[PDB]
Amino acid sequence: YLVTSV
Amino acid sequence: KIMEIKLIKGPKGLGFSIAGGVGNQHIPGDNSIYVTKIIEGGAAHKDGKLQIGDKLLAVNNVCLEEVTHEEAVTALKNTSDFVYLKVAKP
Amino acid sequence: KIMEIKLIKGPKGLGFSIAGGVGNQHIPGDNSIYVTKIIEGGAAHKDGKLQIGDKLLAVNNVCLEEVTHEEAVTALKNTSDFVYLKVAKPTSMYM
Amino acid sequence: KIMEIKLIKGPKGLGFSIAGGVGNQHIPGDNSIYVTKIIEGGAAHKDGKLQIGDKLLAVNNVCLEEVTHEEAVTALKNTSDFVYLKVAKPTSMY
Amino acid sequence: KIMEIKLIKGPKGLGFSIAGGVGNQHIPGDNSIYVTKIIEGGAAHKDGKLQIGDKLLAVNNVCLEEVTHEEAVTALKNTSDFVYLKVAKP
Amino acid sequence: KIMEIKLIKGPKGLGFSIAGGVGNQHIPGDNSIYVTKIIEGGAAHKDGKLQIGDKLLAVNNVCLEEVTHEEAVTALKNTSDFVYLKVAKPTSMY
Repeated sequence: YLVTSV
Repeated sequence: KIMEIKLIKGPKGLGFSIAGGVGNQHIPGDNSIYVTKIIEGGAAHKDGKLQIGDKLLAVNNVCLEEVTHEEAVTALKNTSDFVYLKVAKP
Repeated sequence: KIMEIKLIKGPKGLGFSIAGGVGNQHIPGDNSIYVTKIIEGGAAHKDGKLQIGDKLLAVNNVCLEEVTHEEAVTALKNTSDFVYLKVAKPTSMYM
Repeated sequence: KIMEIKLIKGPKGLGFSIAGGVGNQHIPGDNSIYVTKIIEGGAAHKDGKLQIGDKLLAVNNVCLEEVTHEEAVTALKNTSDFVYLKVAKPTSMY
Repeated sequence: KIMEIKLIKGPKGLGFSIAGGVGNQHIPGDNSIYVTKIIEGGAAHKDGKLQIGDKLLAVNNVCLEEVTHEEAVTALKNTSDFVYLKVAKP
Repeated sequence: KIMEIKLIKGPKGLGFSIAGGVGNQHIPGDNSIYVTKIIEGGAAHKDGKLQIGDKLLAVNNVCLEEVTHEEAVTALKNTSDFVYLKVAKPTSMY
């Protein structure tokens, strides 16, 4: 949601 | 100084989150891409080397210095399962 | 050796998954397209010839050697129901 | 099945490869012209609509059905800068 | 490239499948007749010389270069018990 | 039946042992390469997927079906840091 996860 | 971290991407990805980039500084004055989370149960967690606060310098020969957030995300997702990360520890 | 497989799509397509491509190596130092998954009850499965780990050489005579992953997906999807797969098969030197 | 694609020709041209043609059958029994590669950066790529596997029926009112490969290559090379491509997309039952 | 295969038709016939021909190209640009399958038990199999991928040049010196599929099938089935096959090996 | 495994080689290598091959049958009438040991704490072990009795089918794009023991060893030691293996999983303890 706020985190950008790879 | 620099550390090499090799990872096999899982079905869920590498298992970490990032912040930073040109136009999106994580630290005032600094365009670098930083690891902000290591995901519970993920490939980065299982391997154990990558840690929150690590600066990403490169992924698979793609430079991650002075790139936008979007470029970094795109470079990190459009890789094969064989992931080589170059990383600077605080 | 090259094996030719003729598939007729079911309701869920050809019933397999692929990996590989230029920029997306499934095997180190190799850009080729590989079958990674064959779905139970789907067309590939029922035909019986295709296997996990098979290198795809062409689909309907479109060469899958040195292409991107996106090109390979399109070449497989953008087809009629009758699909001709060319697949590489390993053979014995005898020794 | 049928779609119409409008292209402005690039300095590199339309940016795609074709196979097929009478005596050069891309699929057994089929003389049609097929798209086999979209070249990165080119006119067809930038537009985004043309796909590998697309059958070409016409370019600017010049018919590409039941022609040789060489004819198709000439008809495509010899267009003005504004190009209308009539194409057929393969369809399924589902 | 060229070898001769002499066969004696079985009760099941010659026991191989063919593709190709003018208007039905097995390989783009190529009109030739190709063997696509050798049936187990059959005469071609028992003899052993014919292989998937062989190009049929003639049957009983009936020329199979530049013919239709149907003409190739007709030629093959109109043979007697004794068959002379002219083939090219890739 | 068939499994694909991707490993990162350790300081000590892949961390498994093999037997079999043409001229060196692990099982009478069978020339295949078999995994006979998983080294504790090694790369294969940490990954978890490779197991004793697995038939080796390929290392990277080197086919290991119907090769000699010497060819399999060479091909396994011939790897860099990232390694692909293709295996057939046994159906019986036997």
